[PDB]
Amino acid sequence: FEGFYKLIMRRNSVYVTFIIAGAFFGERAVDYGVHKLWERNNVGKRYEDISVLGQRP
Amino acid sequence: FEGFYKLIMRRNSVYVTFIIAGAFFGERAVDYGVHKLWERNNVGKRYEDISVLGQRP
Amino acid sequence: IDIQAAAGWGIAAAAGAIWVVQPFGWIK
Amino acid sequence: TIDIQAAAGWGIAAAAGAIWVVQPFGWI
Amino acid sequence: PVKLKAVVYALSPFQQKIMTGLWKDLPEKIHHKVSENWISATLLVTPVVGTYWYAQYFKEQEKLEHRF
Amino acid sequence: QPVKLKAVVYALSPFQQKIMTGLWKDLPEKIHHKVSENWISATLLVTPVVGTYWYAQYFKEQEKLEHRF
Amino acid sequence: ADEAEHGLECPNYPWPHEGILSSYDHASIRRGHQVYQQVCASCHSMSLISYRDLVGVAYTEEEAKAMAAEIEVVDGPNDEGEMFTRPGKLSDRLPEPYSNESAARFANGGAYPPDLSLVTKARHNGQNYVFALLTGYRDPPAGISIREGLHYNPYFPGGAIAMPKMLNDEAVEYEDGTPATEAQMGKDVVSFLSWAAEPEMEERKLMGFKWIFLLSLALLQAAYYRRLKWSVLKSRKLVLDVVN
Amino acid sequence: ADEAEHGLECPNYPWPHEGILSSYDHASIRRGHQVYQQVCASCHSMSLISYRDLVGVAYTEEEAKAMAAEIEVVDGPNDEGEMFTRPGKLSDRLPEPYSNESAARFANGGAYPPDLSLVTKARHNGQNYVFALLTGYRDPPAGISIREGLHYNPYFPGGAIAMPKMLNDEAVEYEDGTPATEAQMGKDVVSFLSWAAEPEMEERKLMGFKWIFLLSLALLQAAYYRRLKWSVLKSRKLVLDVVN
Ligand code: HEM
Ligand code: HEM
Repeated sequence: FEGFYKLIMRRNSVYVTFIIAGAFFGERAVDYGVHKLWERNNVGKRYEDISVLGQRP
Repeated sequence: FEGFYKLIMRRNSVYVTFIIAGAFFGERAVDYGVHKLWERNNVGKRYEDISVLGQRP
Repeated sequence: IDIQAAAGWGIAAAAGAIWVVQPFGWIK
Repeated sequence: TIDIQAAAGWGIAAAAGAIWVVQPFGWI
Repeated sequence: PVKLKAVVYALSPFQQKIMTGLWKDLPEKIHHKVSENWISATLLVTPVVGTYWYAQYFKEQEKLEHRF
Repeated sequence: QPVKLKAVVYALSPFQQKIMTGLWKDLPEKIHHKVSENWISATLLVTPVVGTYWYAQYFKEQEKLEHRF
Repeated sequence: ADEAEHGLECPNYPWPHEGILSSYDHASIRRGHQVYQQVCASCHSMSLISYRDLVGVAYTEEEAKAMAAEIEVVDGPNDEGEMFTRPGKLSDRLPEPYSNESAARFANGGAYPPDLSLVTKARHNGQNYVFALLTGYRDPPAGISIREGLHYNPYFPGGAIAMPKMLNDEAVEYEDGTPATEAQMGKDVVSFLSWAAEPEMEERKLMGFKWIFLLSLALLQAAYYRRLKWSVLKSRKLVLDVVN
Repeated sequence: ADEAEHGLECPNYPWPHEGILSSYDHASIRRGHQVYQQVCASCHSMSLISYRDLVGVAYTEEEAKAMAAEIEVVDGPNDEGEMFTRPGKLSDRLPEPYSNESAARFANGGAYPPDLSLVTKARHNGQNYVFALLTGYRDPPAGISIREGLHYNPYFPGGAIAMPKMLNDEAVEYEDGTPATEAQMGKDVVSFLSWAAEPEMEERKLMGFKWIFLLSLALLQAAYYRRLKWSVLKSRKLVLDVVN
């Protein structure tokens, strides 16, 4: 990991920015993955899958 | 006279009781004296000085 | 010096209780 | 001449954190 | 700690009069208070009083001018 | 009061050692050590709770049957 | 220009309750409440005042009980879930003349008669202002015209008030026989309004005189205690070697 | 007596919204709501639910807009000061069948049809109890008599409920053509009642899976950090002079 060390860990300002980006992108990726699992486990149960949606007299 | 007097300046327990008693009697006397002067300065303006007190119709 | 002080401080405590709480009428 | 680079490096971190706490993607 | 060389004589509080010093040398006390602070009192009172009277003078003239 | 001491201590850098492998090492003996030393303590804690709980369910079951016509 | 928008200043009147050792005139409060019942209460509400408040101040318990029982208070629901009316009790508040603010404005030309519970405290120089406003209905100065539905009153800001002159001679019959002149009724109702805004004044004033006197005595002791402790320092003689 | 006092225990049903990654069946929520507004709403209130709450859950915005417009909501007072009536809006709460609690008891033989906004959270085993109660109307056991006006339900504590049986076959007509059997309506209505008690559940469950997973990674890193800082202490060699 010394190649990555020489680029990110050398300065604490860069290391702090790396942590900020990792929290930003990492949380977005986990959020996307959780939503994919949520959709796959609940097929046909969402509000968008109501057959008579928009057809109330 | 001398019996209470010598106990007051010699024992703090007696002196504390003397302070408590003075606060009790001193405040009551002031409260009585203030009310007497209040009554003297407001003759005829009291609730029980109303002439028609007791005959609404 | 121990019994007399205990009696004196108990008397002050009782006087303080009668002074803070006024049980006039409860003395029946 | 490294205090200036320290300021620029920390300025990027402050900018990166600001876009991270407040995420104004719907405003830009 | 500061090294100090001094001799101090003190008298018991119960061997001296406690309150009569309040009204001793009263003319000197008043003269010292007035003579040392008359410039200070002037610098505080004059701008406040002068500004206050000018505003009342301004209001009186403005009020009279709008009358018929 | 500070303590006067005579010892020699040798220590190694944290970056020269494996950090996590020691948790899963001699696992069976940790399970042996935990069970063999603490089995009396676990008995004195679990037995009164289970014994009292079982007795209450036994009491309520016989009582419920006694009130049935 | 701006002389009218503030309105005419009110003079200072020697109210019987003014002074550090002065109480309310309880006979005047009872008369003032009668003025409220027959004149003010038609369009003014007193929602912070209840009939039990008058007991021991202007009426006895039985007098206030009978007075409350003469009104109808909305109560319920009953066991069937329907609202009903019942005679009032001591704990009931003074009745409201209108169902809501909108009903009050519609019945008064769009102006809302304010609640009079705290009116003497809710205006500058409240006791004097209310008396001057009540007895200050007069013809407008030359060059001033008043629109239809309003009345001129210099004490009211702007000079145009939506309330008519309500305090006319003999408008109320007093049970004590005092002549019910405009000034007598005006003085009495302000006295009643003053008590309603500050029902604790007599207790507050009595506490003030006693405790300011006691604290002044403690201040004399506090000065003596400070000077006694500091006397050993203030009378000290310090001998040093320095000269300049 | 002994066992009737607590009632018969409800079973455990496999609800579609049970599970760490399971959502509500939004088609069953819409079906359950139609049951409520056609059967339950005549005697039960849902005072915590608004028409805007159903938007994005079971109805479109215009579907709920039209729904609210069908009801008459008290409003006012107007400029003249009278309470009037207006069509309902999205922000309006669901209508109350009765004007107050006493009116509800009078219409139901002294029993109050409680608010159903949190009923599945206000009972032990809420979802299962409500479904079991609705579909659990049957004959009493031998030797047990019910008073007139009371109906036997073993799941109800005491066995005597003032509720009559209302989930009769074909009591409602579904928009999607689903056969409205008693068990089907009972499952839909609990699904709608479950959502009303916990409308945030879907967001809550998504948050839980996300953050419990993320914190588990932090726990693994926390152990490495602690064991890295302590390794210099735990692997150290200590030479001392004592033996015994
Ligand atoms: C003795 C009887 C009454 C007293 C003492 C009284 C007192 C007051 C007071 C203190 C004000 C407010 C003054 C201010 O805004 O600075 C007021 C306003 C008003 N009162 Fe009365 N009131 C009485 C009777 C009435 C009656 C009988 C009516 C109607 C028939 C009425 C209608 C109004 C209206 C409409 C206002 C609002 C005036 C405006 O906004 O310009 N009042 N009253
Ligand atoms: C599908 C329609 C309905 C559902 C799902 C429903 C739901 C419920 C629930 C959950 C309870 C609580 C039971 C308990 O407290 O243990 C209850 C009680 C009650 N319901 Fe409703 N309700 C419905 C319709 C009705 C109707 C139509 C009436 C009257 C005609 C009614 C009258 C009552 C009464 C009187 C009680 C209280 C009974 C008692 O406490 O003895 N309900 N209901």
